[PDB]
Amino acid sequence: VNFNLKANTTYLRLVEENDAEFICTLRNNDKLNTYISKSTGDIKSQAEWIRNYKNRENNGEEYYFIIFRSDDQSPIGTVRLYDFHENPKSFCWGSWILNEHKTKYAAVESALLVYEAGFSTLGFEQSHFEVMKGNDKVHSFHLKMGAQKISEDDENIYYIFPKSKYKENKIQYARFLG
Repeated sequence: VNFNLKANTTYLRLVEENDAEFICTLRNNDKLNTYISKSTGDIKSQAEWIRNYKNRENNGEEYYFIIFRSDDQSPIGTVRLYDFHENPKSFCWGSWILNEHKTKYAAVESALLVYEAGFSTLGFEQSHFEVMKGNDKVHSFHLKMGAQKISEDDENIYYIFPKSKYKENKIQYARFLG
């Protein structure tokens, strides 16, 4: 599978092993608040995770992307499609992080590109994903996009995002798709 994911001001490309340091820094910096704790890994462990992930990519079971600014090609984040199922053909997405260098609309654009990769490039029929309870900036973003809250448990809210809303959003968000 080759992807050609480009939106108005951002684009994606599959993660490579040499992205380990950018990712490790991105994931460290994202956690970086008053409550920072034990470093959850390092550049080599990230590289190791990526090389293992490549087995999954080559089997068609997972796709992990770097998000870039189109204007100067700098890396600004990550996003991942994983946990694929059948009946229905569904994918999850997550590992979604954007740094301080992001474009203004990098969040909406990268989400729209996720859906393009999922529904168009890979032929899925729905998207399943979870969001931590209390993280309300993220919940309303998804709702505003058309994701349906489907269930919840203690820690998360579970959403589904149907093909039908992907097709609608291609029209409604055409300016963001460039």
